[PDB]
Amino acid sequence: SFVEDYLTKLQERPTIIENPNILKGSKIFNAIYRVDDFVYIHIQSIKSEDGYNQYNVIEPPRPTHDEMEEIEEKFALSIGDKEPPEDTKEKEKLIRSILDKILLRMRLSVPKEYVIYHFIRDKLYTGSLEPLIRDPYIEDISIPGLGHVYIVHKVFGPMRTSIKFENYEELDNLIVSLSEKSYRPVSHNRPVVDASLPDGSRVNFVYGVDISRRGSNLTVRKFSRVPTSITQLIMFGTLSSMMAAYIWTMLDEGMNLFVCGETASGKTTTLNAITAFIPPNLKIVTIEDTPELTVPHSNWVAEVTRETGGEGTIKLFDLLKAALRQRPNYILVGAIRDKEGNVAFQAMQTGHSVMATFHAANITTLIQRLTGYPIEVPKSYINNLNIALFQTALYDKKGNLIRRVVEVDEIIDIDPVTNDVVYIPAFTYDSVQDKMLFAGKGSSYLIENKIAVKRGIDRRNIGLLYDELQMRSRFLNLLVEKKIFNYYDVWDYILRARQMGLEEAIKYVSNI
Amino acid sequence: SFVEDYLTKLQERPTIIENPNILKGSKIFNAIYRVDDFVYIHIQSIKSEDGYNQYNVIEPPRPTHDEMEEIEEKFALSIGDKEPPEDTKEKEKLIRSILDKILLRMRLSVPKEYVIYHFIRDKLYTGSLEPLIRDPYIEDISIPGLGHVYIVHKVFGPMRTSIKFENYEELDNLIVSLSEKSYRPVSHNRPVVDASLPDGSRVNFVYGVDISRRGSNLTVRKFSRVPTSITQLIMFGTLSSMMAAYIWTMLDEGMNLFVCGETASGKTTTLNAITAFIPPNLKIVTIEDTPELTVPHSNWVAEVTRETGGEGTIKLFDLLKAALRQRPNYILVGAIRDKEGNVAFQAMQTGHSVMATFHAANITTLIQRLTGYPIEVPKSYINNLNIALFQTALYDKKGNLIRRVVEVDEIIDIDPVTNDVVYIPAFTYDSVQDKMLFAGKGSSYLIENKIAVKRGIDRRNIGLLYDELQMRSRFLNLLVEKKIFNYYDVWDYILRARQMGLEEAIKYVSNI
Amino acid sequence: NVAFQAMQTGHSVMATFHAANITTLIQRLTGYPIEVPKSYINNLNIALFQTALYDKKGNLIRRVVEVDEIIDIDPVTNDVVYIPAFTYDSVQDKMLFAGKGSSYLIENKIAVKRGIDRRNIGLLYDELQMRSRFLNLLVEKKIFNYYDVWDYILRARQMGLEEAIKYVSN
Ligand SMILES: Nc1ncnc2c1ncn2[C@@H]1O[C@H](COP(=O)(O)OP(=O)(O)O)[C@@H](O)[C@H]1O
Ligand SMILES: Nc1ncnc2c1ncn2[C@@H]1O[C@H](COP(=O)(O)OP(=O)(O)O)[C@@H](O)[C@H]1O
Ligand SMILES: [Mg+2]
Ligand SMILES: [Mg+2]
Repeated sequence: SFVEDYLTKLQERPTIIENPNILKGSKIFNAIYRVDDFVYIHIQSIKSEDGYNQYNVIEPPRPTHDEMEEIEEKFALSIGDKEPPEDTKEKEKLIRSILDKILLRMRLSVPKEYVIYHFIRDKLYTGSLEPLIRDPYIEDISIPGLGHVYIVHKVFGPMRTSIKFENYEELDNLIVSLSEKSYRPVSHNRPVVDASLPDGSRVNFVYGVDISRRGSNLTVRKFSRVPTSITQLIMFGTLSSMMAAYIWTMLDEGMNLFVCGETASGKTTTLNAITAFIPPNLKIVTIEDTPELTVPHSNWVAEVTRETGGEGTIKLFDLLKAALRQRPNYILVGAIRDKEGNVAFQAMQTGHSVMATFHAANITTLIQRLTGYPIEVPKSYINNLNIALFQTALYDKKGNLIRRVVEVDEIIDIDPVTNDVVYIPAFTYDSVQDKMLFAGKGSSYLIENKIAVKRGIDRRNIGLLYDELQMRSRFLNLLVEKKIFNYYDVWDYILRARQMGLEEAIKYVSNI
Repeated sequence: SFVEDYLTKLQERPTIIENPNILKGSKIFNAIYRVDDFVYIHIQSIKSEDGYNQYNVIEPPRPTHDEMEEIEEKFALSIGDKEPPEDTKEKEKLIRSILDKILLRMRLSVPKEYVIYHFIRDKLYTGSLEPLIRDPYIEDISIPGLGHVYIVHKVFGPMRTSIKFENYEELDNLIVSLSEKSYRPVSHNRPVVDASLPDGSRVNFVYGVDISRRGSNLTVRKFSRVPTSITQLIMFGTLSSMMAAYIWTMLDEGMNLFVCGETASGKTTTLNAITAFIPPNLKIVTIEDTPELTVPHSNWVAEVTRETGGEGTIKLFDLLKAALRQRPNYILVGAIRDKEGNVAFQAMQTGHSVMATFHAANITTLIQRLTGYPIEVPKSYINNLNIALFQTALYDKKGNLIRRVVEVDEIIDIDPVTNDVVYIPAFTYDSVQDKMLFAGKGSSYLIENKIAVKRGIDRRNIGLLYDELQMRSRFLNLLVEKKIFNYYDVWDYILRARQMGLEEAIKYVSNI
Repeated sequence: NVAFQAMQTGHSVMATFHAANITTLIQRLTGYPIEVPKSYINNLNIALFQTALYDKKGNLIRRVVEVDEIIDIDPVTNDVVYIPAFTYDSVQDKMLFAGKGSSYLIENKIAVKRGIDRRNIGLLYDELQMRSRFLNLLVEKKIFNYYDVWDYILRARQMGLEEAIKYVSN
């Protein structure tokens, strides 16, 4: 068969899996896995001098150019007047039929099925890129110009694929047909185009050698349908169970919270994980430039921006303004860096809860950038933001990149005398022991001065809040210990905890 | 009956109740309350796993799809060239008649009265959302995308209803159809629309999967056709009786006044309330992007902008220019933001009084924005605007949201040494004691340089003006004490005060 | 302005800019039409300055005259704080590592990422010295072609510095 045909020509035969997660940290490998019928992936860890491992795409052989052009011809002549009907799925299963009854009397080189696959892949889908689209372990796809297609793999990082573009014309035809298929055709007049693929991936096209001098280029950004969960983050060591419990307590009470950090620090991942702590019967509105977030709540409005060059442009600013008319309980802003930040604080000021990510290493930098142009949050408004957490990518002792929350700050106010932010570090990070340090039971301005007054608690009864905090930490630990990691499983158990109560939920989980 | 039918399919029967107010606090129940003769609501005390109570709409059964198609097509074939009348009642009268003719000769799968309910519901009203609109216990309605319609119920809080939208295009059609019925169609170019349903409920639309990625979404917020009155605003603490008396005095004398603040600070609400102070026999032209102002005056031109995506588009600017030829006494502009601001001041310079809402937190910012791009009011004309009030949202000590007019400024001049506004703060606010402060006696330039001169009172009998002011404050305080809060009742009492004098008015209303 | 937007969204950036020194650079970055607000200026970490100078025979040479690390904003003056990591001694025609042992980017960015205490910073300066040693060896062996040099840098990435140094030394 086509796989074994490939698989026999290899000097050293690759093993079998179907999930390269096992290889995490394995710097040596030679494996092959399924994607679809007609698509297998052979990953081999060569000692490539420029540090790319190999990602080999295994597809059915192609009929000769002559066969195709003959099949194209005979096909084009059919359904002439006839219009290609709307629906994608039952009107794909039509092009099939027509293929059969023009192939059934043809002497073909390769087996028909394999002819079918290539005809369909190129006509109805993303052609040679389709295996990469179909592969759930790929996050970025780049065709920078002439040469190989490059990807970023979640396990392996950047890899070089076996797919190769040798001429400008192939490249052009790819960018043109895909952009047309995405209903946003490129032209020489407007050669730069952003669009969505049917699977929801985002694609950027740049068309014409006069603009992309190594040949027309594209970039596909794919998004995970299943976000990393809060128990995974705890297991990774990125947050402690107590820290996550603290966040849970705060989101349960509608606190406003920014997840901050600099390049690739994991802000969006942490944001998506802690979203599971927002009470499940509430309305969440997400507003993003890029559709990265997946919210488990049923009452979830998900909005994205649109840039048209002028008329019809919809910005984050516009969507946050509209969110004030949408009765949200939480507004989640993908990332703040412009005037939408001002509207976000006005949303906080008028009874709406907000979370967002922001690119900044520490609270001083965060406040300076929020109060500066272009965001222009007034100092008198900064107090609306209750929690700023900062995380960063660091190396561990083995040289591996890890992500860590390095500080969690409770914002109290800006000092009128000094114009400096008054805040309390709720958590800090000890890099030596690799542990999150909790400031403790007498430490939280938010618990004592905000929540206590909210939940109608007297000072004598303040320990009951710290007690529930402790119980939440216990529950999260038990989830981790029982290996409850999948985002939706974790959501289910959070919901269970809310339904039966923490004390009883802990007993239930203890006995799995 | 359609209801009794429904009950028989149930595992166990719910108790019939007059209204859900009795179920309040409780959580072990099972009830059916009546909305219309066609709408009964079944409420289930057993939560879903995500903590939503279930709100089940009991409607009469629908005709088959082919029956409905047959009816629509026949309805369309009758009358199909003629345009329907604008009057909603006459419209419905016509539709029922025509419908009665078509159905008379038909053999229906369900009773006639049921076909009629559903036809009228979908054609004239809000379709499957109509039961929610008609239930007075519904506060908010959300369709966040594909899935159920979610609501906020006055008794039960968030609930999941039995209404579902499972098809992108059907959801698009709903948003398009409802926006068209709201007199403000969405388009792909302008996919975000704020408007009001025919019943007066505010609605926000977001159109197209390219912007709302889980499907077109909407939010309905119910609330009185009766606008909040000035006596209610005093009782809320948003402004004092003296502040209202001041504004009343100023509008009596044709002063120009902007209501300023951030979004959702309550500016439109305050403008609508103080409009009741404009003398009753005057011409009012309102100019808005969507109607919010409910003017009680008889001589009221209500104009609204229009976006067509091409020819026929009419903006605030165009309407404001036309107002110069319409002999209004007051022009009320819903909000001023762009070059229409310049025309508003042209209106002032040609003898028309103007009020508007504007986005600015203080007088300094207001003047910077008026004089800068794109408004560009020349500096020497800025003092045509007499009064700016600034309103903001805040939290009190308990954490409750409140809205307060925090400053009232009289605009005197722009200082040529150099370009700073000369103004007088006639009122300010003490945020600690939550109190409004008057400047006050012999502080107002407008009282003692415009009104006194017109009157024409000497600088030593100026007490007469401040006595009329203290007088108006007492009358307003009296209305609050006697709980005269309804907008139109307050209007009547104001007109009554005009038509027998303050002294006689205070003394009257003291009795009740 | 968009280059700074790119830094603020987690993309690294390099660029050339026509300016003689950090003061001029910052005036131009913060002024019209670039208009980067001061609070974002320190997204740019390093500014290097290079000039055409005359040699003693009156021919043109190019020299890096300063390398500046951009730190943050001074709370008293509202000015951009920077420290020179390198300066140029025109009389000896030598680059001075003025930031040696006191570089902000080395201690507060690099060292922190590596979890290296303020008291073990010497390890980073050791690694730097080995990098320099390697670059000298390439020069000594007349490895000048851009692609040959690129190959050796990659060889150093692979294999590691110490034995790349051994291989080059031969
Ligand atoms: N806690 C973590 N542990 C390990 N990897 C992570 C963690 N958080 C994020 N990542 C990975 O790091 C990269 C950047 O994550 P992202 O959430 O997009 O960061 P940012 O939002 O700060 O740009 C992604 O590849 C993501 O899968
Ligand atoms: N003084 C007030 N007190 C309490 N609620 C108010 C007040 N003014 C307005 N609101 C409510 O606040 C919300 C925003 O009001 P609106 O007048 O539309 O503000 P803006 O015009 O500034 O956007 C509305 O739901 C309205 O009912
Ligand atoms: Mg308004
Ligand atoms: Mg990011």
